[PDB]
Amino acid sequence: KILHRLLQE
Amino acid sequence: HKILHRLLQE
Amino acid sequence: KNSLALSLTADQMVSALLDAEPPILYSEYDPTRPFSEASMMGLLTNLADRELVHMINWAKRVPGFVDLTLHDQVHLLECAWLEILMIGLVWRSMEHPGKLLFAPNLLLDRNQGKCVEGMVEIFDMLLATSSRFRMMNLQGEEFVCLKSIILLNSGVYTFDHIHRVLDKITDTLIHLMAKAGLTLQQQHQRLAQLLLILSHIRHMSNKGMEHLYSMKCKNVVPLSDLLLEMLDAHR
Amino acid sequence: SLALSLTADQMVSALLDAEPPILYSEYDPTRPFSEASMMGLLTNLADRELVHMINWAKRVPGFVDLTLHDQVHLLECAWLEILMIGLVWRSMEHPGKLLFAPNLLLDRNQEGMVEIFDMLLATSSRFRMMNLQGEEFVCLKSIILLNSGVYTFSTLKSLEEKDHIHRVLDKITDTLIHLMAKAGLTLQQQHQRLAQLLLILSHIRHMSNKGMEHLYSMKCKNVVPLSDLLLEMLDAHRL
Ligand SMILES: CC1=CC[C@@]2(C)CC[C@@](O)(C(C)C)[C@@H]2[C@@H](OC(=O)c2ccc(O)cc2)C1
Ligand SMILES: CC1=CC[C@@]2(C)CC[C@@](O)(C(C)C)[C@@H]2[C@@H](OC(=O)c2ccc(O)cc2)C1
Repeated sequence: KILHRLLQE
Repeated sequence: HKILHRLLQE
Repeated sequence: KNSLALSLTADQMVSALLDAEPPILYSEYDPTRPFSEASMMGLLTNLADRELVHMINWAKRVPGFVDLTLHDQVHLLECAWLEILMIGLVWRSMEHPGKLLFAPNLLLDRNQGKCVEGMVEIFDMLLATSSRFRMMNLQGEEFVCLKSIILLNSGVYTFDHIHRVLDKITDTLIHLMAKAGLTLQQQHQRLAQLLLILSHIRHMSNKGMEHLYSMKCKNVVPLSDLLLEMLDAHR
Repeated sequence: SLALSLTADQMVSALLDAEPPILYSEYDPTRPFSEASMMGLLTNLADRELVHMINWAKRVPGFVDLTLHDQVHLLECAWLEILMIGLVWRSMEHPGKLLFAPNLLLDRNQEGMVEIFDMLLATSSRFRMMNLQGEEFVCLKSIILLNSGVYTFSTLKSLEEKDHIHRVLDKITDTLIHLMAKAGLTLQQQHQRLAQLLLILSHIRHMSNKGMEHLYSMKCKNVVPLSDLLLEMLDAHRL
């Protein structure tokens, strides 16, 4: 997910 | 019109 | 103009609510375990319909409610009805971990729920709320306060009296917690905890409403005209 | 956990410092808009606000103490509630209007939007009626982030995670009380306002669910541009 990646930085 | 309106009166 | 509700003491408020409590109803007495949508939803909608009639007469006995115009009473009940049905269900189910007690003769687990398309999701949410209530050791006196709060709050923005009565019930909740021996800090912590659950209950109602809507449009399980109108009110 | 160690004032300071910025829309008064292109301004703006929200969430005490899977879940469930309460907060000083952006202030006059529009206005009126304070607002917003998805999460280990969220939530409650006490409110007044504030979250959850359905309808009509991030957040709610 995009949200998943953004949270990972 | 609405049943609820009637039941609130009963 | 002045409402009697605001002049009531905490103990008077508590007794009024306890005394207004509707009864626990039974479902049909067929010993078969419902698994199909038709049979199960038939029982549930029939039960819900009967609970609604009692709910309507219960609401009229909630201090401050009958002081509102009929139109305002209609609005609040139309907005809160499913939340109230659900919190009642959750309350009855508290002492039955993993199960939902729709009626004393209708205790169901999620295995029967997952046999109906889009049911188990709401089912699990209801179980989680029940379990949460159990771990918090929710008291009946607290339960009745939360239910009246839902009645007065849910549709209150889609409109001074209601907010004062709501304040009165907050006083009552704290009263009950102090009476139970809780420290000041535990009191507001517990007050917050209970109120936050009301957010989840609203969530379950909205989801349940969408589910009821599809049920209507699928036109398999017949719905009473009362249940249809309570649904229709949510557009 | 650095979160549980914070004092009330430290909690408020951390939340205030973590506030995302107010973004601009692409609205142009000299350019004509259809209902769909106007809505396009809002979905574009919401998408950009989301990127800031995700990074704001990282600065909310306790959030990063959670597994990545749990953070994802919490944001997926609370995102629209958070966008909305943010919108209402911006509009507080503008009776009858919604400040989507400094260059986009709309009243109810200017497509199936009116219903939700009115609910947002009612909430704004409520904030104004309560004289909601900035310190209280940031608390409310962090409470939504942690609370909205906590009851829709496996093992007893997965239960330990939820326990952490409850402790942080309790801490924010303590902060709210702290703020009210400092404001000179009596104990009775502190308890009443606390209830008033938290009941708000019920209406905000309601608007979020109604908005999610309008958003799903918009997708299916396939006329209003929706970003990939937005479409993924939407799908997370399995409508
Ligand atoms: C897990 C459920 C899923 C489907 C829904 C949401 C559809 C509508 C529902 O609320 C009920 C009115 C049939 C039902 C739920 O029923 C109740 O919550 C319910 C049913 C009967 C009652 O007397 C009280 C509550 C059960
Ligand atoms: C009253 C409105 C109705 C239509 C909805 C519910 C559809 C989805 C919506 O929440 C938004 C994501 C565009 C939108 C609402 O927009 C917002 O809530 C919004 C828009 C941009 C933001 O940056 C924040 C919120 C506007």
